[PDB]
Amino acid sequence: RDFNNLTKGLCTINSWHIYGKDNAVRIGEDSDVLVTREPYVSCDPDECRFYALSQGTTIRGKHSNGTIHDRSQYRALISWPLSSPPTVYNSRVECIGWSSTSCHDGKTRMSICISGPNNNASAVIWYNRRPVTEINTWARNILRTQESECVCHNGVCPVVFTDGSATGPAETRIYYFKEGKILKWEPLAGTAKHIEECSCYGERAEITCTCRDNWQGSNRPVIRIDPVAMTHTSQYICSPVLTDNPRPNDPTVGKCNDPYPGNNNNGVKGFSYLDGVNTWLGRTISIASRSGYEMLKVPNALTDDKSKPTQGQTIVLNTDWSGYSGSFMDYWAEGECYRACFYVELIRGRPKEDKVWWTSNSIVSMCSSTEFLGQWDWPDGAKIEYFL
Amino acid sequence: RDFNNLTKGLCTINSWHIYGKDNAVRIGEDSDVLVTREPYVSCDPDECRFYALSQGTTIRGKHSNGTIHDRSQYRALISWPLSSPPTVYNSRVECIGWSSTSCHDGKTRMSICISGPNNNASAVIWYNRRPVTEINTWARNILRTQESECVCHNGVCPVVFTDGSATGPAETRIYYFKEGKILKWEPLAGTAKHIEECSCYGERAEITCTCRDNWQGSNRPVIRIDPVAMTHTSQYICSPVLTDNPRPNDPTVGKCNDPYPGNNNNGVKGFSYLDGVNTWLGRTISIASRSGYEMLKVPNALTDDKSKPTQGQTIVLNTDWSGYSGSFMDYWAEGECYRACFYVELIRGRPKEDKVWWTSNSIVSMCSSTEFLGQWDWPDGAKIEYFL
Amino acid sequence: RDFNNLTKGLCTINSWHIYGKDNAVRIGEDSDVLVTREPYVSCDPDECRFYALSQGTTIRGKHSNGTIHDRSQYRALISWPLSSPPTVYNSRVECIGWSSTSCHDGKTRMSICISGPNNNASAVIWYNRRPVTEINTWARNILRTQESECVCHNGVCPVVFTDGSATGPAETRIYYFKEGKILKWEPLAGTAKHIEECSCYGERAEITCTCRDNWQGSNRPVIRIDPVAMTHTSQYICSPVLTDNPRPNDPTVGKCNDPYPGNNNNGVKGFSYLDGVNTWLGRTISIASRSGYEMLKVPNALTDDKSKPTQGQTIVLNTDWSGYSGSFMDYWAEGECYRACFYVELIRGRPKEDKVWWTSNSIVSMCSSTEFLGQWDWPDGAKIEYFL
Amino acid sequence: RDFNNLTKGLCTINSWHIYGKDNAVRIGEDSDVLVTREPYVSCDPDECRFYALSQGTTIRGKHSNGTIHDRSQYRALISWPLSSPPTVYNSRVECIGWSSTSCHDGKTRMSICISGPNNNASAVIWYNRRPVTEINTWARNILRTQESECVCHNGVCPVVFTDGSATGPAETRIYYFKEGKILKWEPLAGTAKHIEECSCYGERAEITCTCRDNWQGSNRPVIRIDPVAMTHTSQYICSPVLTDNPRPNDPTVGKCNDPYPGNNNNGVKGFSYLDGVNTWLGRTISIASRSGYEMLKVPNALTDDKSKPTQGQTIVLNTDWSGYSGSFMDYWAEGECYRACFYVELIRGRPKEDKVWWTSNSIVSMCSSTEFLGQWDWPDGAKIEYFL
Ligand SMILES: *[C@@H]1O[C@H](CO)[C@@H](O[C@@H]2O[C@H](CO)[C@@H](O[C@@H]3O[C@H](CO)[C@@H](O)[C@H](O[C@H]4O[C@H](CO)[C@@H](O)[C@H](O)[C@@H]4O[C@H]4O[C@H](CO)[C@@H](O)[C@H](O)[C@@H]4O[C@H]4O[C@H](CO)[C@@H](O)[C@H](O)[C@@H]4O)[C@@H]3O)[C@H](O)[C@H]2NC(C)=O)[C@H](O)[C@H]1NC(C)=O
Ligand SMILES: *[C@@H]1O[C@H](CO)[C@@H](O[C@@H]2O[C@H](CO)[C@@H](O[C@@H]3O[C@H](CO)[C@@H](O)[C@H](O[C@H]4O[C@H](CO)[C@@H](O)[C@H](O)[C@@H]4O[C@H]4O[C@H](CO)[C@@H](O)[C@H](O)[C@@H]4O[C@H]4O[C@H](CO)[C@@H](O)[C@H](O)[C@@H]4O)[C@@H]3O)[C@H](O)[C@H]2NC(C)=O)[C@H](O)[C@H]1NC(C)=O
Ligand SMILES: *[C@@H]1O[C@H](CO)[C@@H](O[C@@H]2O[C@H](CO)[C@@H](O[C@@H]3O[C@H](CO)[C@@H](O)[C@H](O[C@H]4O[C@H](CO)[C@@H](O)[C@H](O)[C@@H]4O[C@H]4O[C@H](CO)[C@@H](O)[C@H](O)[C@@H]4O[C@H]4O[C@H](CO)[C@@H](O)[C@H](O)[C@@H]4O)[C@@H]3O)[C@H](O)[C@H]2NC(C)=O)[C@H](O)[C@H]1NC(C)=O
Ligand SMILES: *[C@@H]1O[C@H](CO)[C@@H](O[C@@H]2O[C@H](CO)[C@@H](O[C@@H]3O[C@H](CO)[C@@H](O)[C@H](O[C@H]4O[C@H](CO)[C@@H](O)[C@H](O)[C@@H]4O[C@H]4O[C@H](CO)[C@@H](O)[C@H](O)[C@@H]4O[C@H]4O[C@H](CO)[C@@H](O)[C@H](O)[C@@H]4O)[C@@H]3O)[C@H](O)[C@H]2NC(C)=O)[C@H](O)[C@H]1NC(C)=O
Ligand SMILES: CCCN(CCc1ccccc1)C(=O)[C@@H]1OC(C(=O)O)=C[C@H](N)[C@H]1NC(C)=O
Ligand SMILES: CCCN(CCc1ccccc1)C(=O)[C@@H]1OC(C(=O)O)=C[C@H](N)[C@H]1NC(C)=O
Ligand SMILES: CCCN(CCc1ccccc1)C(=O)[C@@H]1OC(C(=O)O)=C[C@H](N)[C@H]1NC(C)=O
Ligand SMILES: CCCN(CCc1ccccc1)C(=O)[C@@H]1OC(C(=O)O)=C[C@H](N)[C@H]1NC(C)=O
Ligand SMILES: *[C@@H]1O[C@H](CO)[C@@H](O)[C@H](O)[C@H]1NC(C)=O
Ligand SMILES: *[C@@H]1O[C@H](CO)[C@@H](O)[C@H](O)[C@H]1NC(C)=O
Ligand SMILES: *[C@@H]1O[C@H](CO)[C@@H](O)[C@H](O)[C@H]1NC(C)=O
Ligand SMILES: *[C@@H]1O[C@H](CO)[C@@H](O)[C@H](O)[C@H]1NC(C)=O
Ligand SMILES: *[C@@H]1O[C@H](CO)[C@@H](O)[C@H](O)[C@H]1NC(C)=O
Ligand SMILES: *[C@@H]1O[C@H](CO)[C@@H](O)[C@H](O)[C@H]1NC(C)=O
Ligand SMILES: [Ca+2]
Ligand SMILES: [Ca+2]
Ligand SMILES: [Ca+2]
Ligand SMILES: [Ca+2]
Repeated sequence: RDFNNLTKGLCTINSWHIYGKDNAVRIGEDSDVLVTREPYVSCDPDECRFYALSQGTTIRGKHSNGTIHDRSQYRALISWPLSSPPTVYNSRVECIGWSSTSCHDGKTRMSICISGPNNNASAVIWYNRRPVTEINTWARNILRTQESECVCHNGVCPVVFTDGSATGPAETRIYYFKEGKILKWEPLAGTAKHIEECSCYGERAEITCTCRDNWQGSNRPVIRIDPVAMTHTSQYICSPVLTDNPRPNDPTVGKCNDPYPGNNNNGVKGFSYLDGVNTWLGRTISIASRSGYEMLKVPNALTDDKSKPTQGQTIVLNTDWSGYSGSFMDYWAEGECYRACFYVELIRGRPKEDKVWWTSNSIVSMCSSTEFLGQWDWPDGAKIEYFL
Repeated sequence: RDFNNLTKGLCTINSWHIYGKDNAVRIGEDSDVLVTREPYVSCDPDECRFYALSQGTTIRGKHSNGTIHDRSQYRALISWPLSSPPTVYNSRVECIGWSSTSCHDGKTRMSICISGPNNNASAVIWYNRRPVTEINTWARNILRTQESECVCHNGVCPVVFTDGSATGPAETRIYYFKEGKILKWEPLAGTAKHIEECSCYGERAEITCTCRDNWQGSNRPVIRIDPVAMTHTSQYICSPVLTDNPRPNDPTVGKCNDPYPGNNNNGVKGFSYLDGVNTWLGRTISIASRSGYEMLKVPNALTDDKSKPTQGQTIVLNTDWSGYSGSFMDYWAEGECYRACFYVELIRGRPKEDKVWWTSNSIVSMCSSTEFLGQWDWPDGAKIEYFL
Repeated sequence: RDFNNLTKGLCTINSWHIYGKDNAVRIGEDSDVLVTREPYVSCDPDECRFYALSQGTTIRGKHSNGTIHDRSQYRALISWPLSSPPTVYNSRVECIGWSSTSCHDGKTRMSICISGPNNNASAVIWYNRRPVTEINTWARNILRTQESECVCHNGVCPVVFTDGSATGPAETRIYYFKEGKILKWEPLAGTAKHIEECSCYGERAEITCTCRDNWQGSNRPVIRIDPVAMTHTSQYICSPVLTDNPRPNDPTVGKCNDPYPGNNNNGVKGFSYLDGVNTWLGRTISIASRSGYEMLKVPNALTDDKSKPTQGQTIVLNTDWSGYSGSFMDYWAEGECYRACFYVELIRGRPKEDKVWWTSNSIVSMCSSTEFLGQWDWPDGAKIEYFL
Repeated sequence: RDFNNLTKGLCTINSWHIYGKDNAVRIGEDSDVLVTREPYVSCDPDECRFYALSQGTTIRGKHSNGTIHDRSQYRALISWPLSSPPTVYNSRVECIGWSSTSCHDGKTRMSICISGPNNNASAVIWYNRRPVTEINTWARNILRTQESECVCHNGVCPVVFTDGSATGPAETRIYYFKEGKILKWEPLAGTAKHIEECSCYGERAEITCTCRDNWQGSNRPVIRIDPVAMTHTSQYICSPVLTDNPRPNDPTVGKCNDPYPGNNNNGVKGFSYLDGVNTWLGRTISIASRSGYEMLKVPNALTDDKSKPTQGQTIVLNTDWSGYSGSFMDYWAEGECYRACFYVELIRGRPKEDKVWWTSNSIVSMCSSTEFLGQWDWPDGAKIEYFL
């Protein structure tokens, strides 16, 4: 009908309830399930769907061998019904590529896939299921994007891309699209030193993205975007509760405008909801590997450099594998406020479970409740020995 | 369009005709069929569908091992087209959980799934395919619900939950929802001593639920609900024709307000249509196990403590397995009265058939006819030796 | 929109062109294809579909063993997209039973399935996908129907049933339904001595059915029905070109009102288009088994007892298996006249091919052309040795 | 809504971006994928789909043995969602045949399939999914057509057929259809000596087809059609950059009205976009086999007999297999001009890869960009050793 506008604020998050779970690897042990990674969730005005980058083979298929590799010509952004597994028969291909983002602006959906050699990649923006705009690599070193949904406001959907080194200063740009066309683009501003895989959400006409400093920070960079003025700024989450992975142990005081040193050249896509006292951070439990997952209420994490948790909820136990995590919200749900949601990628196979030759994942997603619900852990559930 | 109102009374039930049957286990022997249990049937204004709690694996899949277990993080309420089997590719996930109920109010469908640890479970009410309300456990001992459809009247859909001991007094509540929000809730009233898995239907602005006293009764408790006044009362079916399982042999006189003693701490979800002389009870043929299934016309069973059958129809022979059974009706069918219907879960595998390591089921459902149709038996049809 | 009326006459049939073919057995050798038999084709105002009675198992599945049996509780009328195979995932169940018919009246579709023991069978009429009317067996000996589509005119859809002996006089009735309700029923009139599996079509407000005299006739009985007056009459096709199977060799002169003697207690469902000089009969090539299939133009076959073919077209070579065949037409196609169509069931497995333990079929269907198209043969195409 | 009119001209083609890729053979190694060949892509006003001629068996199925054969009764034109593989469950059959073309005129789609013995083949034209017109063979030697989409203008959709010798003069006709009926047909005019498998596109009320001279030309014939006047003319592409296969090495000067001699009785379906300086030719890299694929910008190739490439883009490396290629465009995309697109069939199996007994393909398709995008190669991706 009409372009969606971010007119509400977030609901109070007192706990998280189970939203969707696909049990993809359990089911894929004996069904035609596609090998995937880098999944996310994204809603249209009438339906919410699971998304991920397919590897172009089933798990049980012989071509699953080698799916630890990130970029190839056999990957594609696919979407499928909520809580179903990504099967060969119920999956819709959005575009061809090895990096992506996608969002509905209220009228229709824009999907962006990037493909190519490391030094000659290109992004093709699809709108209403047709290619509309194409952007060629500007730094010649793996043009890449969010790996989770973008957000729009009155037709304008900002998207964060990064081109260049994964372990040094790189060239990050914020593009502002409207109906698939580029309205404008900015170079990154503010104090964030490196940006990768931003996880975004919007409320009260402002867009907040929590990204990943793959270079030196263990605290996460944040990009606040103004989709009307088409401007932005960046900094790091101030809290000592560190959310990247691998990372050092939490200190007593964090940093607001500099990376917190400790681990270099590594990380994991993550997110956060930054809303004053209504602030919740997500992180792996393990400081060493992508293992376990918990949500921690850390009042004013963004600005208070000594903020510590006042409440929490375990999502995945530290004995189970986790992986990427990002934000999304059903901006079209009935109600007075936006209900915050998130997904966690549960990676199985290589590199941790080396008995199999593949790497794939299942998904678990939750949404906030104003109630204080009891907690449960939500692991992948597959038994690797069944695949040997 | 508009909220459905229970304006008709039941049609005369002179016999039962075959409505739907999925042959899930026969077909699943060589197709990607999901392992399920606790199925039911539920209609929308334009289509009737099969529902059940998936175990998150196919029957032939290696993860089918162990599906005798009731609660895990891999279960989900799924729905699929009438008479089709629950396959990985044609199944729609309604919500994540190990206990459920669902009903269409005329405008849209409300689905409720409960998940969690035994001591910290929670129910999340979905309406129009979005989470709306969440209720946390109140007795800390397996919050659970109907396992068959709820019923609505003018927007109000009562749902019966039980939290606490399965073998002692517990805390049962009747919630009255309208568009996913709680309008009110009551503690159980009347003489029923224990309530579990209520099977409900509605006619002439009143809702009747036949439940299961898992503690001491072999006669079944009934809850009559008034969805306008939002009040209810309870008692037991008076008839000596006992319908729980396991149960003692039928006596010559039954009890109206007390459990009929004999078997303790066990039972099976069942139902009945209580309509004066137009009364039919369903029960397993075996008094010892969930074996066989028959419908018996027992005039005034609800109130006459010496009522005995005047007619009957065998649905499943006593040599074949049965299981749960519940009521539903297509409240949107053309016609002068509501046609009573029911389904029977045909459980295969553990515990009775221990040669396989899984537990699953198929479904058979019938609806009433005003004609006196000839009868046939409707067993599952799968040959277990084919799975060894 | 509105009830369809048979306002046109048939187009001139100068040859037959390929309409649809599913290659079900070839494909089912390595796909989840359902075992079927007794197929047919039937159109709705916006789509034409393949129909058949499923055996409730896939071909490669272990339960395929024994599917030579006609009646069981695992059969169901299913429909699926034109030229696709009947797979577990793309098949829609219409009703449960081992004998059926179905037709669209212009507003919606009526489907009828019969199920039960041989002596207590019953038909349940579904209209707009809901059960509406039920008819119990009247002769207590396998109540059965057409096995191909019925035809409607202004809301009224006559259906021919037979109850009683398959090899003696039986009780055949013509029911006239309108919106699933019985308007009236007649006992068979005219000179036909036995009626089974009628194949019907309609033109210029009249319905013609070519059936099967399983008792003594090798010439086929015809029932002409007047759907407005709700009356009918019957006779046999006069031509010496015999179309039942097994049958004697063609004589020089046929019979109009008596069965042509020769083979007793056997036959095959077949059809014909009887339209003066525009008359075409279908028959197996073999007089001994269901082998081969050809269409022969026999001017005035219905009334001329010495009529012989003036043109023909081979559909299936005599070295390939055939089986049932029936008529249907897309009454909603654009055009000045109705294009005659037909399907042939290509049976594979038992009894002829005894190396496998199953019996199933694929379908080939053609429609008339006013052109004189070249011919090709259309066999099933599967290699039985691949299933051993 | 209304008939589509070719009112725009082509967009400037500065490079090609990835549009769709199905990875059919990789996926089919462990999924129910149909064996195909002769694929193409074609759009409707609201969706673009992949098309191909199925062989009526899956790749892993035993009937895949022998699919190197072109014509049989088990082939059918099928369509399926863009970038999905042609699976048994997501594929829609358009018509039965071993040669085809299809196009949407703006209101609905016309599909044409040809089937039959070599000497008695016939084409049946379907419009709005119903058979409408039938054409019988005129030269009695494999009546055949485009193998890629046709194009329409104001209701009129010309289609090029060829009947007769594949290695001598034959009888080629251009039929002009409107709503499935023949408005008129012409014998081929101009200087083209032989025509096979034309690849067409339209812009500014004119239709251009690049075909294949299977007899003596290594330069390609072009047919320009005027869909309003219903007339046409033909010639050869003048450029020395030869695009058929197998072919001689490029000379310094080409021929405009005669076949360029060198290879006889062979070729491959190909295409080109002829638009003055905005001209791009597609060709296999290898001059000997269907190996590799590249696009070359050759300004004024159609008329300049010494034109050579000024830019290029490799699509498939010469170490990977290619095959047929053709044109299509989404005539319903938003925008000021038509974006040129094309697909390449990536053939795997026989005859080149003789270790397997089947022949099948996957598809890669690209569309033009006004940007100068970096390039990547897009091979099939399957490992044949996995099928042994
Ligand atoms: C029924 O359900 C309810 C609702 O869920 C249950 O109640 C909830 O119970 C939760 C579990 O206790 C509770 O969460 C906890 O909340 C406290 C604040 O009150 C919070 O501090 C906890 O978080 C710390 O603890 C967990 C491990 O327990 C850590 O994994 C987490 O990271 C937090 O500690 C780490 O960081 C802190 C800040 O930097 C450090 O001070 C601390 O030392 C620790 O650091 C080490 O570990 C880090 C992680 O590996 C590492 O990075 C660092 O370097 C150090 O090595 C936790 O969130 C909920 O608040 C509570 N909710 C409610 C409403 O009550 C109830 O139990 C259930 N009922 C039953 C019968 O079970
Ligand atoms: C064509 O189709 C028609 C239509 O279906 C057929 O006609 C129908 O035939 C039915 C079968 O005879 C008939 O049903 C019976 O109806 C009578 C009342 O008329 C009813 O009493 C029967 O029910 C008792 O019998 C069955 C076993 O036969 C029991 O399983 C059932 O539970 C009932 O008995 C038990 O409970 C009674 C009440 O408490 C006790 O008095 C009795 O002893 C027995 O108790 C023991 O068994 C219990 C069950 O295990 C146990 O819990 C208890 O502790 C005791 O151990 C049955 O419903 C239909 O009424 C009739 N319908 C019509 C319209 O006529 C016809 O046969 C078919 N035609 C052909 C040729 O076959
Ligand atoms: C390109 O395509 C065109 C178009 O299709 C081809 O032209 C067509 O060619 C057809 C084949 O010749 C031709 O069909 C024949 O038409 C004649 C009438 O003109 C018709 O009589 C033929 O039918 C008899 O013959 C076939 C076997 O050839 C039998 O199977 C059939 O049943 C008919 O014979 C049987 O019944 C008769 C009547 O009772 C008996 O007189 C006769 O003896 C025979 O009886 C025995 O066999 C019976 C069957 O088993 C059995 O029941 C009985 O007891 C006896 O044992 C046939 O239909 C088309 O008319 C013609 N169409 C056109 C427009 O020309 C052309 O060849 C193709 N081009 C090329 C190069 O091939
Ligand atoms: C990032 O991406 C960009 C964008 O793609 C890259 O830049 C592009 O790089 C392309 C590759 O160099 C370049 O394409 C080439 O363009 C030139 C014109 O400038 C064109 O001549 C090239 O085509 C010839 O060369 C290829 C092999 O290189 C041949 O396969 C092709 O057929 C052409 O040569 C053949 O035909 C000619 C004409 O007849 C003959 O003169 C020539 O000898 C040759 O003939 C033989 O081979 C034939 C084929 O087998 C055979 O039939 C014949 O008989 C003879 O045996 C090629 O298209 C793009 O123009 C350029 N694009 C842009 C915008 O710059 C950049 O490299 C990437 N960045 C990085 C870091 O890699
Ligand atoms: C830092 C995150 C993105 N990068 C670095 C890409 C890069 C490598 C080398 C040089 C420059 C850039 C990653 O490797 C991501 O890592 C991970 C990962 O699990 O950490 C998976 C992503 N599939 C991958 N992204 C891409 C495009 O390959
Ligand atoms: C009495 C019916 C519900 N209960 C008891 C739950 C309970 C156990 C122990 C203590 C308290 C409560 C059951 O076990 C039901 O039994 C059966 C059953 O077949 O009898 C299957 C149901 N899947 C299960 N329900 C749940 C939630 O697990
Ligand atoms: C004559 C056609 C219908 N009959 C006879 C049914 C009957 C048997 C014995 C006594 C009375 C009636 C058939 O056997 C048909 O035969 C055949 C067949 O291939 O000849 C298949 C049909 N599936 C079957 N119909 C039914 C209902 O079983
Ligand atoms: C020249 C292209 C079409 N022909 C020649 C048909 C023909 C043969 C012999 C005599 C006359 C005509 C082809 O063989 C095409 O070749 C090829 C091919 O890969 O070259 C595949 C096509 N499936 C096939 N077309 C048909 C209809 O069979
Ligand atoms: C969003 O705001 C714009 C004007 O700023 C308005 O035209 C549009 O309809 C609004 N969207 C909705 C969904 O109301
Ligand atoms: C149900 O009754 C309410 C008023 O009590 C009415 O507004 C509604 O339309 C009724 N529903 C239908 C389906 O008529
Ligand atoms: C069929 O005829 C009836 C009246 O006899 C008419 O009301 C109906 O609309 C007609 N059907 C169509 C499709 O015109
Ligand atoms: C099929 O069943 C029969 C009888 O039930 C048995 O002897 C036969 O061996 C079975 N065939 C196969 C392949 O299992
Ligand atoms: C195409 O042109 C015809 C008239 O020449 C017109 O009637 C039709 O609507 C046009 N099509 C569109 C899509 O405008
Ligand atoms: C395929 O068929 C040929 C000839 O029909 C046969 O020799 C060959 O072995 C078959 N190949 C396989 C793998 O079955
Ligand atoms: Ca980091
Ligand atoms: Ca009990
Ligand atoms: Ca006979
Ligand atoms: Ca050539």
